[PDB]
This record gives sequence, structure tokens and C-alpha cells, in this order.
Amino acid sequence: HMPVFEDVTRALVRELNPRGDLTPLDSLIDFKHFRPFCLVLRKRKSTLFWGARYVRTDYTLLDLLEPSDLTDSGNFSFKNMLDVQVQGLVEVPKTVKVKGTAGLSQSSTLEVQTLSVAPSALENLKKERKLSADHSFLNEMRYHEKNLYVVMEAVEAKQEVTVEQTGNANAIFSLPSLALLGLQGSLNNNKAVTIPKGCVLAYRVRLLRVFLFNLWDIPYICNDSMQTFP
Amino acid sequence: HMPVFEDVTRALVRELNPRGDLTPLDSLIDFKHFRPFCLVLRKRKSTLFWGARYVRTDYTLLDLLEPSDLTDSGNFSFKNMLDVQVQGLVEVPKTVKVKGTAGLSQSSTLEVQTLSVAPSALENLKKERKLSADHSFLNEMRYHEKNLYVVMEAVEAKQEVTVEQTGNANAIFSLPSLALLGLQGSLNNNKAVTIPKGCVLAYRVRLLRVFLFNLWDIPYICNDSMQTFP
Amino acid sequence: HMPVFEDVTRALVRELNPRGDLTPLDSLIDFKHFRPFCLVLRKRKSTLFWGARYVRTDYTLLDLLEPSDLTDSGNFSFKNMLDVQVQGLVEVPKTVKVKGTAGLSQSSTLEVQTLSVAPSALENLKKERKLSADHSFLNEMRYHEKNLYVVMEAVEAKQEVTVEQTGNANAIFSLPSLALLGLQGSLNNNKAVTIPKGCVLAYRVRLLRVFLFNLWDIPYICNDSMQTFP
Amino acid sequence: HMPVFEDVTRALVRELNPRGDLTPLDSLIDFKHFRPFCLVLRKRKSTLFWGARYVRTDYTLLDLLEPSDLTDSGNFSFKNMLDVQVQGLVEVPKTVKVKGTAGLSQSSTLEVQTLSVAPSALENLKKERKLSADHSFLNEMRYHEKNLYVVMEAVEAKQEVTVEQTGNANAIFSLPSLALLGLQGSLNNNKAVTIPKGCVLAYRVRLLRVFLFNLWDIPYICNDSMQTFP
Repeated sequence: HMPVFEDVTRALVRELNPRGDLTPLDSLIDFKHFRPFCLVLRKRKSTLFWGARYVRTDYTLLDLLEPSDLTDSGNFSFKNMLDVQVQGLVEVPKTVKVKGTAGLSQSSTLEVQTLSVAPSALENLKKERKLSADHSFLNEMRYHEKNLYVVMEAVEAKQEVTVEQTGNANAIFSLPSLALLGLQGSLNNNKAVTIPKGCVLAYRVRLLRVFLFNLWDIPYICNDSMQTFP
Repeated sequence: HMPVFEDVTRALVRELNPRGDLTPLDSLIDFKHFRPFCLVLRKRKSTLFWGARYVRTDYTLLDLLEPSDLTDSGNFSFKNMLDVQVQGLVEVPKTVKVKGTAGLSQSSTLEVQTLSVAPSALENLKKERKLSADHSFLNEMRYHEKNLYVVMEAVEAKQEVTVEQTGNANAIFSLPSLALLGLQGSLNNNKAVTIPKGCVLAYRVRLLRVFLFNLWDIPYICNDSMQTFP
Repeated sequence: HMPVFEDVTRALVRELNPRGDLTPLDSLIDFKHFRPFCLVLRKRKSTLFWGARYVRTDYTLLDLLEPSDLTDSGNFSFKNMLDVQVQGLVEVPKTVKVKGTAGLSQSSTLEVQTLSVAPSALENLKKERKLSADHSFLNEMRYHEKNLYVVMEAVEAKQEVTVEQTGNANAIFSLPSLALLGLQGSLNNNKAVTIPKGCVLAYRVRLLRVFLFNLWDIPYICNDSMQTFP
Repeated sequence: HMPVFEDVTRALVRELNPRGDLTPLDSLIDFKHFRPFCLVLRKRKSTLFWGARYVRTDYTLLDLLEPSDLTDSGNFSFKNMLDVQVQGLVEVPKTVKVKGTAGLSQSSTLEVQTLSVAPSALENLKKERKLSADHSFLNEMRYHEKNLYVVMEAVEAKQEVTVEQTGNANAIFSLPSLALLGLQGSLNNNKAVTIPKGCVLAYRVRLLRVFLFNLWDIPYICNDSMQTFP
């Protein structure tokens, strides 16, 4: 449970845009829902020591209305590889000796490409378009006060890639408390994913503040107290 | 009893969409019933330490009504392989010495492809179509308060694959309680499955809330208290 | 008496659909009666630690009435092989030393294919068709309250295969209770079956609840108390 | 977390314009927003021991108005490379022995090119052009008193380059406080980025002081007390 895709997205984030917005993508499949314009749920938001996250939602903004100008191609070539080994001991007085040696090789030379909805295109959308009010999905959203958020920019693989991630572990117990249980668990896993083209790797988020009656906006000030359905 | 197909589905899940929805497929044969639109029974639902599961049911939603737009092809190539060995001892005072050494190699370089019923297609279905009320199957379902669920998205093998899974075990007892029973059980199994194309590997679930008289929906809020037949 | 065909069916079951329905086939010959639509007798039904079983019956449902749409081909390739060796000792005070070493190699790389009567086809059958009442067979069945069951889906060998299963045993006694009976029984058997095409391997069951006068059904709720002839 | 792009920008800055203006670029992607004419937010401004920083903002000055004369090509070829190794010990009285050995190789032979908005072109812009007052973005900016700043000159890669940065670490603990925890964490990462053409590396900033009603300027005196929206 040091999964592949999440670790890759986290690594490329810390390489690419530390300090903030870009949140990696936890579920690999749902990229087609983490496209731009799309919606997301708070889902254990950030800390100073954690990384905020969100989840899928099967309705985007165009569908939930009653302007396709995706504008950027900032491209990059991230080649990460590492081999982390760890070895810990514990020698307590019952002769209880624990000793765990793990290791983990990761390898990925992938491409990245960026997208963004034009602020002009958006502002014009919110300007002319208008929100519905009988839409069942959002009807329940306002019912239950989700404070859902929205993704502005994505981070995609401009071409199909693969990731490799292998691990090993070897942990022994030696405890003459229960008949000298001398045990040695172990494993040596490998993993090889073929990240398909278009799979968003890291995405950005942006609040969706819908006014009473009944239009909406997506301000820059996403203050902690901000809320979608007042 | 470390079966092959279930372990594969579990591994690909933790590789692909941890944290939630995707539940592996326990029975291999019933994929043709775990297709999208299909129904499922609670069957020892989730915990914080377990993985929710469900079962077959021989009637889908189209049949149980009185719109085929399966929309996604997010594809992936999962190559897992590992060799876990375990060795435990027990040396208690009757000279009772137990010692078990097991091992397990698993290997699978398979393909995966994803499906999803379009929310638009669905909403339009639930809109125009309407539920029957004399259907015998559902008649008993409402009789007995099953709280059945529904599968939205599937996870299929875009082409035929095979899985290999072998194991070994060697467990000795040495107990001078019954005439020094010194025993050594052992085994070395192998297994090779040919996963046929189209066999759903992991699937997703979604509640089916049918209102009194007599239409229905499948909300996003699948709250614990939610129920199919009120 | 670790027969071949039953062990194979049991192994493929635990590989294919654990946890429930699929019951292996004990008698090899009677597959032509364990076809779909067919009937079966309770015959030491399940436990939490056993595997339910049934038996032949020389009349199916079509014959016992006054719609051939067998619909599935979910196919599989099960390759099992193992070599289990066991060795036990007993050294009790009369110098009675028992010591048994057995072993067992099994090998089978077979194909499997699945069948199922369409729920629609069935429901229409039960709808239009109707049960007889002078049929002698069922006359005795209602006489004697058999609570017979019915098979919906089968599991067949899409082509002819063979199974190999050999065993060995070597058990010695050394008891100076009767003139120092020092004995050593032993054996080394082999077995090779040629499973013919179409031989159902595992089958599924389904109750047959016939109402008073005089039609019938086969509900999903097969509750323990359920009964064929009230 | 000794990221690549930031370290490169910092190194080239200290090589190129120490002592002041040029602030490196923290996020790699947002160069298309750190182009000239663009806006930025204070975001933990400078110290005597730190390096001021800023962030993206999705609206430039041309858009926020109701003159393209980018004038410079001062070009350079920075080839940096180094291998810093560090090794520290701690030997305190509980037998607690900590010992950490890290290392870091960085390599980059890149090109640099400079840009600047002509002071004449600017002065004429601010002269004829005039600020809007209903623009939503800036409406919130004046609401919340951001004291946003503006970028005059950029520092770009006149052609596509790559950067390489690898690291290693090996830190051991030896503490007979908890059962003689003798541990050894370690790692050996590598990283290879393909900096695309046009990616601003270091940029310069410049305040934006908008007068009451309702025009603006960007003075040379950027005094600490200066403020965008009085």
C-alpha cells in the first residue's frame, strides 16, 4: 500500500508546483471526471502537514448549466527514479526482538502537459449562461450543504507512459512470551502500470459559490468560511 | 483458499482506486450479471477494516422497467507479481513445537478497461421510462426489504489474459502429549486461470431508491440509513 | 477414496465461485440429468463447515409440465496441480508406535464453460405452461414431501479433457501387546480419467415451490423453511 | 524536497543579478502567467535573510484595462554543476547515536534570454488606456486589500533545455532507550526535467498603485508602506 499512481503524482507535484494548489490524483480511472470545468467534493481537505484531496462527481458545469477554449500547452519531461531502503530494530526485555527491513524502487520517465480554462471564456460563460434550479443532482447538493469545489486547470500526460514500482519487506519477531514465537514475514512485490494518454496526473481546484437566485461565480478568495450553498 | 481472481481484483483495486467505491469481483462467472445497469445484494457490507461485497441477481434494470450509451474507455496495463513467504514458530512447555512455513507466488500482467453509464442517459431513462409493479422478482424484493443496490461503472479486461498463482505450505507439530505426535503436513499447489475477455474485474455500486408510487432514482447520497423499499 | 472428479469440481469451485451456490458434481455419469432445468433432491444439505449436495432424478421440468434459450458462454481455463504429502506419528506407552505417511499428486488443465436459463424465458414458461397433476413421479413427490430443488445454471467442459490423480500411503504399527505385531501396510495408486465433453462439473440449484392448485414458481428467497409441496 | 527548478532559478539569479530584484520562479507551470505585464501576490515577501516570492494570478494588465514592444534580448549561457556532500554526527549519553550522510549532484547547462516592457510603451499605455471599475476580479482585489504587484521584466530559456538533479541520504539512529532501536533510513533519488522553451526562470516585480478615480501607475518608489488600493 505504497500505490504507484498516487506516489507519481505526489512526486511530480513537489517537483513542479510545491507550496499549494496542485493536488495529485488518487483514483486513476476517474480522470475523465477530473477534466477541467469539473466538480469535486471536499473529502478530507488540507492541513499544514497533509495534502488536500477530493473525489469524482458525475456531473460537470456545462451539464449543470441551463465555450471550449482550453488554453495552455506548458510541457515538461519528469524523470524520477529512486531506491529507498529502511531497516529498524527493537530489542525489548522479554527477549522480544522485532526487526523490519523494507525497500522500494520507483521508476518513471513520463511527459506532462498543462491545461487551463481561459478566465475570459469563463467570465463570459458565467455572464450569459445561467444556472438551472430543478436539476436533481444539485438539488440534493443544496439540500445537504456539500460545499463542492471545481477544477480549473489539469495536468495531463501528453502521451502514453508506464510506471514501475517494486517493493520488498522482511520483518522478524523473536518473542519468548508465547513459546518463543520466532517468526519471519516477508514479501517482494513488483508493479508495472501503463498510464494511458490523457490521464490527468495532478489537478487544481477552485470553489463554486452560487448566489441565492440563482447565478454563480468562482472567486479568487476561497476563504475557509466560503460555502457553495448559503 | 487464497483464491486467484479475488486476489487479482483486490490488488488492481488498491493499485487503481483505493479509498472507496471499486469493490472487487468475488465470483468469476457472474460478470455477465455484474455488467453495468445491474443489481446486487448488500451481502456483508463494508467496515473500516473489511471490503464491502455483493452478489449476483438475475434481473437488471432494463428488464425491471416497463438507452445504451456506455461511455468510457480509460485503459490501463497492470503488471503485478510477488512472492510472499511466511514462517512462524511456537515452542510451548509440553514440548509442543508448532512450526509453519508457507509461501505464495502470484503473477498477472493484464489489461483493464473502464465503463460508465452516462448520467444524462440515465436521468433521461428514469425520466421517461417507469417502473412496473406486478413484476414478481421485485414484488418479493419489496416484500422482504432487501435494500438492493445497483452497479454504475464496471472494470473489464479489454482482452483475454491469464493469471498464475502457486503456493506451498509445510507445518510440523511435535507434541509429547499424545505419544509424541510428531507430524508434518505439507502441500505445493499451483493454479493457472485464463480470464476471458469481458470478465468484469472490479465493479462499482450505487443504491436504487424507489419511491412509493412508483418511480425511482439512484441518488448520490447513499447514506447508511437509505433504503430501497420504504 | 479421495476420488478424482469430485476433488476437481471442488477445487474449481473454490477457484471460481466460493462462498455459495456452485455445488460440485459427485457422480460423474449423471451430468445428463444435472443439465439445466433439471431436478435434484436435498440429500444432506449444507452446513457452515460442509458442502451441500444433491442427487439425480430421472425427470426434468419440461417433461413434468403439461423455450430453449440457454444463454451464457463465460469460459475459463483452470490449471490446477499439487502434491500434498502428510506424515503423522503416535508413540504411546505399550511400545505402540503408529506411523503413517501418505501423499497425493493431482493434475488437471481443463476448460470450463457456463450456462444459464434466461430469467425471461423461464418467467414466460411458468406463465403460459402449466403443471400437470396426474403425473406419477410428482404424485409420489407430493405424497412423500421431498422438498425437491431445481438447477438453473451449469458449469460444463467446453471440450474433452483428462484428469490425473495418484496417491501413496505407508502406515506401520509396532505394538508389543499382541506378540509384537510389527506391521506395515502400504499402497501406490494412480488414476487417469478422460472427462468427456459436456460433463457438467459444478452446478447450481434453485428451489421449486408449487402452489396448491396447481402452478408453480422458483423464488429468489429459498428460505430454510421453504417447501415444494405445502 | 530540494526541488530542481527552484534551485536552478536561485543559482542563476545569484550568478546573474544578485542583491535584489530578480526573484526565481517557484512553480514551473505558471510561467505563462508570469509573462511580462502580469500580476502577482505578495506571498511572504522578502527579508534580509530570505528571498521574496509571489504567485500566479489569472488576469494580466491588458485584460484588466478597458502596445506590444517587448524590448531586450540580453542572452547568456549558464552552466552550473556541483556535488555537495554533508555528514553530521550526534553522540549523546543514552547511547543515542545519530548519524546522517546526504549528498546532492546538480547539473544544468542552459541558455537564458531577457525581456522588458519599454518604459515609453508603458507610459503611453497608462496614458491613453484607462482602468475599468466593474471588473469582478479587481473588484474583489480592492475589496480585500491585496497590495498586488506587477512583473516588468522576465528571464526566459531561449531554447528547450534539461536539468538533472540527484540526491542520496543515509541516516542511522542507535538508541538503547527503546529496546536499542538501531535503525538506518536511506534513499537515492534522481530527477531529470525537460524545461520547455519560453518557461520564465527568474522574473522581476513592480508595484501597481491605482489612484482613487480611477487610473493608475507603477512608480519607481515601491516603498514598504506603498499600497495598491488606498
